[PDB]
Amino acid sequence: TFFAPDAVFGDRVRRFQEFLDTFTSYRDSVRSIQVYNSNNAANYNDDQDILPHRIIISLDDLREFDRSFWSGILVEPAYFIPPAEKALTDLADSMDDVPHHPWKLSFKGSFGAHALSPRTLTAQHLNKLVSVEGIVTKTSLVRPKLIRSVHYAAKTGRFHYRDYTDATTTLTTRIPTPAIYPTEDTEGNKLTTEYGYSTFIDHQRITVQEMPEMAPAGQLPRSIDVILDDDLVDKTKPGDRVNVVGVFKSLGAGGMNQSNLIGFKTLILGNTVYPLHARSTGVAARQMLTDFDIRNINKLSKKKDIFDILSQSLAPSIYGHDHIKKAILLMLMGGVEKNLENGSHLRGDINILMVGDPSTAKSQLLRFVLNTASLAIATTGRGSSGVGLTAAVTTDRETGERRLEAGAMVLADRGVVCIDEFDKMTDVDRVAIHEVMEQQTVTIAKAGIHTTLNARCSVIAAANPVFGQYDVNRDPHQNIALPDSLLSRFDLLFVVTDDINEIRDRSISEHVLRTHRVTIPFLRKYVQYAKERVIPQLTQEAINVIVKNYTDLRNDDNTKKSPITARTLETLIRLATAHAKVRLSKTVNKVDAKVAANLLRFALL
Amino acid sequence: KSPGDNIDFQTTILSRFDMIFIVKDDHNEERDISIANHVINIHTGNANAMQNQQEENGSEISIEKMKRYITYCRLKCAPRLSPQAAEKLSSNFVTIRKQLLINELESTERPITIRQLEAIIRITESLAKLELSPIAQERHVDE
Amino acid sequence: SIWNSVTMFTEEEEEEFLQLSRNPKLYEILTNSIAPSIFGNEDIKKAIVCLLMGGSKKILPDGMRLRGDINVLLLGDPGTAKSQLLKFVEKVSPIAVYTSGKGSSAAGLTASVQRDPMTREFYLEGGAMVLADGGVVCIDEFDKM
Ligand SMILES: Nc1ncnc2c1ncn2[C@@H]1O[C@H](COP(=O)(O)OP(=O)(O)O)[C@@H](O)[C@H]1O
Ligand SMILES: Nc1ncnc2c1ncn2[C@@H]1O[C@H](COP(=O)(O)OP(=O)(O)O)[C@@H](O)[C@H]1O
Repeated sequence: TFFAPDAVFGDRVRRFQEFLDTFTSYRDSVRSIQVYNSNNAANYNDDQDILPHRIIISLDDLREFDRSFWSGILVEPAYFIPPAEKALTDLADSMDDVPHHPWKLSFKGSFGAHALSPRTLTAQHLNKLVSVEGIVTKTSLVRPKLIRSVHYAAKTGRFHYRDYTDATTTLTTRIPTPAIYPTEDTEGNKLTTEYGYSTFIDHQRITVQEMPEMAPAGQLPRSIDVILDDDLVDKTKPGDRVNVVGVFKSLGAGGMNQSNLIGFKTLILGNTVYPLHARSTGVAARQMLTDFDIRNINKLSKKKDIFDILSQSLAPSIYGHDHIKKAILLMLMGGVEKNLENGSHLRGDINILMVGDPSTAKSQLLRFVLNTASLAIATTGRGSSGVGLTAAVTTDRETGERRLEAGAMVLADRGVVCIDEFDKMTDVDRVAIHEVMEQQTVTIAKAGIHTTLNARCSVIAAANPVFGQYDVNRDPHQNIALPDSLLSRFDLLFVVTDDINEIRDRSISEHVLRTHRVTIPFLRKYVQYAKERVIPQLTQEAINVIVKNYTDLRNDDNTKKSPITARTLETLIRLATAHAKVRLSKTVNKVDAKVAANLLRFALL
Repeated sequence: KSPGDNIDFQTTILSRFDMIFIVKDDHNEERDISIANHVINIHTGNANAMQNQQEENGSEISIEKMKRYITYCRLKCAPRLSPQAAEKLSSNFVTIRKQLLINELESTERPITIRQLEAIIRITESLAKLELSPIAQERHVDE
Repeated sequence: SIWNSVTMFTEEEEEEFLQLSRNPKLYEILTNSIAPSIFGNEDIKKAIVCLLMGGSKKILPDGMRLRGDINVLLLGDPGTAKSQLLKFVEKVSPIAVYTSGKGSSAAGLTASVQRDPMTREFYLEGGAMVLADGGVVCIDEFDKM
């Protein structure tokens, strides 16, 4: 019976019926979860013969629906949240009652007052439901947390039970009872504990720093930790940028208790923990294609000329360079990935370099690469330390366990790394970049943690000509300045000239003018579906084309120019497959092969 | 020596920079006495400071005010160029490109980037933002 | 009070400003404000003005954004007063940082990641650029950096 039901609580549950009933969108949502479990419950049982339980609730709704219940949750989470949860549990028990738990709420929002950043926080905002965003570091090691106990007892058979209430259980405070760990049942029989019957729930606590881009000019950062349980655990790695919404607690006694300075350790409970995107960090594409978008793609896929339009869509502000833009798309797509059975994998993605006199937009192009790229990290010259490396950070952090802190190229995995002033970078690093690019993996033997960890990143680099403007006239070699294998590793070496002409000049002038006085939005959405759906494989339409082409290249160009190897061939295949992705075709084609041919030609000539 | 080639081994620095002013001091007794006498005035008897102050009474700005003014203009209004000014500047830059190419037919050692044009633009908007006007004018650029 | 410089101000300042916008010699009187002490060098003298006032700033799609405002090189043999002139700009400009370096003395010249000895973690250590953001930065010995 506990403390028996009270019409405070009674009203707070009952009033939260009509909503959620209106807006009804949640009522079936719960059902859906049930469904998804049921099916999967049918999958384990019959075939060889799961989801978290929390359901998001928009704060938008309450304003229309209930003002007081709104203002109440925000202002007093302690009193309104647990009855709400109670209600939704009751409902969830109603939906499918027959076959045989918290059922927590998210609280999306529609924030807030109460929108605040970890720099500006407490003590007016104390014990209210807060939205706090920022870098996540240092995170923490996940530990299972013990809740119920079970014991066997001989000779009387039976079994037992126990419950454990932490300081952080529920929300509101409760008169604490330590249960010991029951052993030595009375009468005096021993108790052999048993596992796997006794439940556990995982536990994690991550600290959140204030946003470094939204940081003050300079000052020390100041962070606040957050506790996360069960379904919320492990969602975010350290270094992500994260919006955490949840209660803010005073928990603990502040020295007032033991009578004999600092006080009242405070932390945030739950709750939503959204991973989100910000430039250079933490995914996030994501993206939502709805009903209509995917249809737009599907319609647009059939049109034969689309590739050129797409390739023009990148450059509102940049002339010509249609070939280069074409390239950047062909990097965004990137030749699937192929991992042979019991053998090494052939590199999927395509790497690019740009060399030309300054004003070539080479440094200007790359930022626009970055924005729509869906990741990745940018790196400029030096740069470093370690670039992509974990650096094998000494020491401890914490308690003395040696752990790794991932550099760029690792953190940039499945993404587009930018490199500016690629020539300036110390050879010491380049030595590592060889290992990164083709081989596709990073290897750290340093002290230390000894591991081979995977960075499969795609790469762009812009690098000034050797000395002055001399690139244009200067020889096919001695111009690059960064021999040798690197020149090969890069799939495409594109050269651009700043050499001047009056006509071209005028044609520059007008567009520059109008600038100061296929839409980018739909571009990346166009891209993600293209990326995970679907890989075109390979077809005997094309192969003879790229073989003819390749052999041509070696035989004739080795008289013309350099370098040419099997590497070039690999690149041919990657380009073919990429342009296949652009075509959305489930297959590789001959036309595509001809395209790859074309761009690799303008690369060479 | 060639005008560039000064900074390290590379002129690229000078390429990034919009407005490069080489300053020269040559000795002209007229001008040298001008500058000198001016400095003698500067130290004390503060006669120059005074002159500034009557410039303040009559015309000139206290520079404590100038600041507040700059903040003002900077936040309030964002200027935009006029079309005839634009085409004007097109003519400007194509004459630059053409003529100075012709100059560099001889491989005359020195430069021209569209970045420089963009600079010229930013000057026009800057000065437009002086007059505080939401719109540019031709003369306005002619300076 | 910088950074967090207050953008709000009293009415009469708008009044007297809008009274200054009405001057034909406005440009020309401003160009006389900057160097009461510094004699001549009128092109530089005007260039400072057009620098402080910022310029066209465009957020136009795609993510590319063009910038303002420009750059100025005073380079030349001493007696140019440029190194003094910079102190002046530093005074006038609403938010400004004079750093001649190499950075100095403790201050790095550029954005730098340094770690908080306690709590470890990471923070921006400070430098010319970051602390000076959204305004004027004054550099000397620019070839010596
Ligand atoms: N094709 C182009 N169209 C318009 N503007 C361009 C073009 N190429 C370069 N620019 C101008 O050049 C500047 C970028 O210089 P950039 O070439 O990136 O220097 P870097 O050689 O260091 O990369 C920008 O101001 C941009 O307006
Ligand atoms: N036009 C001028 N008016 C007043 N003082 C000047 C002028 N030109 C130079 N000076 C003097 O020159 C000094 C500044 O030296 P500066 O040329 O900045 O050295 P550097 O160029 O090596 O930094 C100041 O002491 C100043 O008194």
